[PDB]
Amino acid sequence: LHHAVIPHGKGGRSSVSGVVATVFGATGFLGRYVVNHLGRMGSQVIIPYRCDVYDIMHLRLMGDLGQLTFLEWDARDKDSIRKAVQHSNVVINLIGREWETRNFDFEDVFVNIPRAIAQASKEAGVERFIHVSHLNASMKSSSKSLRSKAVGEKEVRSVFPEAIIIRPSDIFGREDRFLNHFANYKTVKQPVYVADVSKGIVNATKDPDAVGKTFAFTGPNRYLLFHLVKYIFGMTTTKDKVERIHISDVMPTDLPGLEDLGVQPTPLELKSIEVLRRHRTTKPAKTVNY
Amino acid sequence: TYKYVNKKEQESEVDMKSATDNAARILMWTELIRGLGMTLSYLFREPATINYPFEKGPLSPRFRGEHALRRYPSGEERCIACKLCEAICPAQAITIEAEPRADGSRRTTRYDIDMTKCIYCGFCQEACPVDAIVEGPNFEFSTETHEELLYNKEKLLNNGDKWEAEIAANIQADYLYR
Amino acid sequence: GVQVSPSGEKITHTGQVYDEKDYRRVRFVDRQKEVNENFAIDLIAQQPVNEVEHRIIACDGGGGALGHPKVYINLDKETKTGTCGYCGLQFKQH
Amino acid sequence: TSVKPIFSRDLNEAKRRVRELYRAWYREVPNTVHLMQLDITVKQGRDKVREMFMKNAHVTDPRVVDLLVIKGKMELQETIKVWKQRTHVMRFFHETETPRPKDFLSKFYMGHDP
Amino acid sequence: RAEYVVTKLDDLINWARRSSLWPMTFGLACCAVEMMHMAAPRYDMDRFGVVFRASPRQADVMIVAGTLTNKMAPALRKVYDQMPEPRYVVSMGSCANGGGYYHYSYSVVRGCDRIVPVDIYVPGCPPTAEALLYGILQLQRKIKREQKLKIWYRR
Amino acid sequence: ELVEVLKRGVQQVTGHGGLRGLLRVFFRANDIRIGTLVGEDKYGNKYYEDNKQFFGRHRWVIYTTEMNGKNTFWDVDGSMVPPEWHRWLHCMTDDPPTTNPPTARKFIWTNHKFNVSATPEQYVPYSTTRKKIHEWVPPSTPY
Amino acid sequence: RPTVRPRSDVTHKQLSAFGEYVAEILPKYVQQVQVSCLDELEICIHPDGVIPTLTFLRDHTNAQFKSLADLTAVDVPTRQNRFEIVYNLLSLRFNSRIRVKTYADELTPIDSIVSVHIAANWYEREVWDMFGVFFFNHPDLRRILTDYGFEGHPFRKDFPLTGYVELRYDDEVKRVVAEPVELAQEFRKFDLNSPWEAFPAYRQPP
Ligand SMILES: CCCCCCCCCCCCCCCCCC(=O)OC[C@H](COP(=O)(O)OCCN)OC(=O)CCCCCCCCCCCCCCCCC
Ligand SMILES: NC(=O)C1=CN([C@@H]2O[C@H](COP(=O)(O)OP(=O)(O)OC[C@H]3O[C@@H](n4cnc5c(N)ncnc54)[C@H](OP(=O)(O)O)[C@@H]3O)[C@@H](O)[C@H]2O)C=CC1
Ligand code: SF4
Ligand code: SF4
Ligand code: SF4
Ligand SMILES: [Zn+2]
Repeated sequence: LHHAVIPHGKGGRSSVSGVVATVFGATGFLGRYVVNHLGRMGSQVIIPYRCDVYDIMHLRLMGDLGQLTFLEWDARDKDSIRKAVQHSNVVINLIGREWETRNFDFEDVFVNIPRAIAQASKEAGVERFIHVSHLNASMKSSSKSLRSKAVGEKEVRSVFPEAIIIRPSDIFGREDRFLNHFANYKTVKQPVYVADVSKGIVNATKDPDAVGKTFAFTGPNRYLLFHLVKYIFGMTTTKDKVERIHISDVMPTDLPGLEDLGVQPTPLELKSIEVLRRHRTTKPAKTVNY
Repeated sequence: TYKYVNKKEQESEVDMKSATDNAARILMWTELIRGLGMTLSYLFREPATINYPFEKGPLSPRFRGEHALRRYPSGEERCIACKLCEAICPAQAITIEAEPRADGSRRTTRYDIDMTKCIYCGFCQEACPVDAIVEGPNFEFSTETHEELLYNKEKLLNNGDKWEAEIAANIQADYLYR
Repeated sequence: GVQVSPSGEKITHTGQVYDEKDYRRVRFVDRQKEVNENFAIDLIAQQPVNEVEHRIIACDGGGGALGHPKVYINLDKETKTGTCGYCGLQFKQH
Repeated sequence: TSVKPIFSRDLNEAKRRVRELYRAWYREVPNTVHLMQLDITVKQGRDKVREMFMKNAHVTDPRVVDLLVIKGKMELQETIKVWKQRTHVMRFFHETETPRPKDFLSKFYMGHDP
Repeated sequence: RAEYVVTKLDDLINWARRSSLWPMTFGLACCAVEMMHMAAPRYDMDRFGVVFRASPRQADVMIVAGTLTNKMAPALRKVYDQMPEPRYVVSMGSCANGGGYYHYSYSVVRGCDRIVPVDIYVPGCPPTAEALLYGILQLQRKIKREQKLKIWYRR
Repeated sequence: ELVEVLKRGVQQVTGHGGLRGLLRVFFRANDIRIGTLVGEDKYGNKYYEDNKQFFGRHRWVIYTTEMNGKNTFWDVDGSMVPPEWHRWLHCMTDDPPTTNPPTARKFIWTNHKFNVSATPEQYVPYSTTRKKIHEWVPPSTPY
Repeated sequence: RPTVRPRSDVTHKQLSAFGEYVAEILPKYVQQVQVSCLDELEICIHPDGVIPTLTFLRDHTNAQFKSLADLTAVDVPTRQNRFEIVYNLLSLRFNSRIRVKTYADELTPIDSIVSVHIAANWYEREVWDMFGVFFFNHPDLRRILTDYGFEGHPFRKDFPLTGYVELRYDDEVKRVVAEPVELAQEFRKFDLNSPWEAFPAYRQPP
């Protein structure tokens, strides 16, 4: 331990939490909450970015003065990852697309980049690595995204055995591609909240009984896709996206879940009202099990 | 002694002459054409504008701008860590921490100023008994982060080395008034 | 003078360096460490010793004002010099 | 010893003023979640009112009770007239902070919290 | 190459966005008389393209001028939210930079950078209109140094 | 008295390095005035004067097109003005360096640096005081 | 002398005479009349004489103390009645000023004087908001300078300078939340008072 890490304070913005975290995937939708949960307790946060400096200004006010360090990188550029993993204790990976561009295939995104990230982490000498994947991650999958995810989890474990994989399900919040995707206009779903996911990850960042394990972060309830979409329409284009949509959520057996980090599920029936009022110009859904 | 505004010395006359004068004022819109004339006159003058980055506004040898930590001709520092600046600074913006140097002298190890707390009042250079801390002339030191305005001994000494060719002259100018 | 540490960081006029194992070195990444390269402890040593024919000498630093308070120093101890606590100068008795 | 009173002679009259104030609050509560688009449920709001009332139950002094009634009336004014906002009303629930654990061990382990 | 024309397109867009800066002047205190003096002839805010004061609903930049209190923070945040992207912010004065002469008070926000994200900090109590103008030109350059279309192309 | 105005104007136009210099000036500094060259600084900047203009426009400066490795043909800052000329340009004086030179002292910057608010050579703060509390380290051999 | 302030006794005489005048007219509601070195007249009274005394001074022909220059409170936590209350009053017919003081505490309110001077409508609200002192028969009495949900009276001597809470924007809930106070530089308490007595004229006995 180095005195610069001893968690002095009272758990607040201007405190110290001993958490030096290099986070990849902060410009997105879940990092926007991971970084807040990290910084509002007094943690140092290295954020690599490839975007323009305008798209990374919603993060300068979520951490105290001097705790946030924004630097630039390029996935294809190695030696731009040593800079960021060095001087850290924890690394968090949140990268992922819902589609394929020219330069970046699912293979690259979910297998080749995380592997180099974990390699550089191990080289540096960090002590925790957290990777996020999908609940339905499996090689047998209509979608090749999940195929690549289940491949990349192993490709990571092969370099960082003590890593921590986290498989949540369809996530719902503001600026999410699930409820807004449905409301833009045989299968059971158990969604989960970004708040819960971020709390879980930021807790695992310190909890000692989380290494070399996996976690299935799923909501408290389950719904039939039809009942859920009708609930959406009552409160109110990609092949792989539609494929991931037309897949039911597994009920992972005895896998260390969400309430094992300390978090508690927040039912969608409470945050749908705040997420959906934007798309305007009721009774709840009957929870079921198959 | 007092005066009256909006009071007439006595009643007026309802004579046809004055009534017609007021009716002309009303119909012909007389009191407004004079304002039009004022605006035209101003159009036909020279504006007070200046090219900023090329033409600069005038200042005085007393201007209080950016801070600087000075030295002696020898090159030795001046701050003897007496903390009068820290004790008078209204905004509690100066943090100081001193020690005996290996050569046995009263000198600082830490001298920090917070420009997001300084009200730029000059009390620190009024108090310094050695003319070591001075609120220099510079005002063009804006930034993009709140962390480039937390100064320190190094930044302030660099600013001193930078601006001494001007601070010294302004002090030579004004030191006979203080 | 600035002389670098194993980690590759310059040392200051008060011996400050982030230990190679320190996470606070991040702030310098893609950036620099502002350091002054003119060390008073050496620039004053570069100066010579003044000599006087009087066992007591007054120092002010230069200009009456623009210097420092007039202080009086004793020069009876030929073993060493007489140093000023303000300016660092040192005198001798001849 | 003997005192000069304020808006009451005894805790009975004080408590009936309190009950009138509770009537007013309890009744108004839902109009707030309607006017200002709060996420919480009327049940949560009413439980919160009950909690904030019982927080000052040990009180015995008619004067210390009349002053609390005064302040609650000020708040109810600020609320029914839309002078407060979603922020000021949600400043009651503390949705963005964990509490000091009520466990000697949970305190010891992290800090000097006594 | 497409890179040449994309660079030129970004340059043109940035030229427009930086030559037609319209400010919402959230003026709270004695760091606003200086903004007025900057609009005044000797500095002629309107000469670079920066209109005197426009509506908060069609503005591009937002100048926070003076002490921001805990009774005024929500209105400032609501204005920031109502404003249309792409939007920039400029903090004028010690009060808005770190709280200044009231940093240790109970009714002051120790920095507008806790309620909204800032791009350019101008120091002073108060900073001359010359310094505020310097800061606005620094913002102009910050805009001229953007690569939006480039990052969308090489994505 | 109008033809004299036109003559003053044509001489103000042709008073530069022909069309190229005229365009350079008119497009960097939106002004085509003619003044006396009091001096030029190490960094290539020029400083002009005319005492018949009004207070604030009787002195001005044409910045350099390059400063410490930077294309300043368009980008231009009042931070480029070194101190000795800053003091004469903001009218703290009636005397420029050429006649009233500064005091030649070491530890004064020979090369002036402009604002670096975002360049890679900018300022990053830190604590200058050493570690206070030294911990205990046990030996690397047991019992 | 050129460094000392002049000293006229005519004003001391006038104001002592008027003090006797006021005190013998209102032997009730009156105590501790005093006129000071710098020629200012204070009259201390009982909380039951506010409206009587203000009305007397405003309407009485010899007094005509019409303008309410200021209303103030002062916290001295070492006396049972800790909240001194001060009315600074002005008369133009005589070019004169006076101070009327009373006392209060928590739970022991004062009578409002909006009936006498309507300026107090806001001064009394300010006193209630800052020092926590209720007034009887005030139409509206509510937070005027502080935020809407502020819980405390901050101009007391026991309320901390920096407060108990602090505000900031949090993206999760998209609001300006309140939290405990965590500063990055604790305000420094400079102990300045000197050990050596500076004014013997005020030397308290042991
Ligand atoms: C053959 C013999 C008989 C023939 C019959 C005809 C005989 C002539 C009749 C006279 C005609 C009079 C002129 C007609 C228009 C008069 C209108 C008028 O008088 O408006 C009155 C009104 C003010 O009224 P009031 O408020 O009561 O005055 C203050 C009281 N103390 O005033 C106003 O409010 C006006 C507001 C004006 C504000 C804008 C002013 C801008 C002026 C710009 C210059 C315009 C010049 C004209 C431009 C021509 C366009 C090509
Ligand atoms: N929500 C869901 O349905 C579920 C999501 N997850 C996981 O959640 C994580 C994040 O979700 P979300 O927040 O929606 O992701 P977002 O798309 O919101 O943002 C993710 C980040 O990935 C970065 N990124 C993506 N592709 C590249 C690339 N080729 N090169 C560099 N950076 C890249 C982007 O950086 P920039 O914005 O700068 O390009 C972006 O900020 C994903 O990793 C996903 O696997 C897991 C289970 C369920
Ligand atoms: S000028 Fe600034 S640093 Fe100096 S005493 Fe005044 S507030 Fe403090
Ligand atoms: S007053 Fe001057 S000498 Fe004393 S501590 Fe401050 S800067 Fe140093
Ligand atoms: S920084 Fe100074 S001048 Fe500016 S608003 Fe605050 S107190 Fe007023
Ligand atoms: Zn000396």
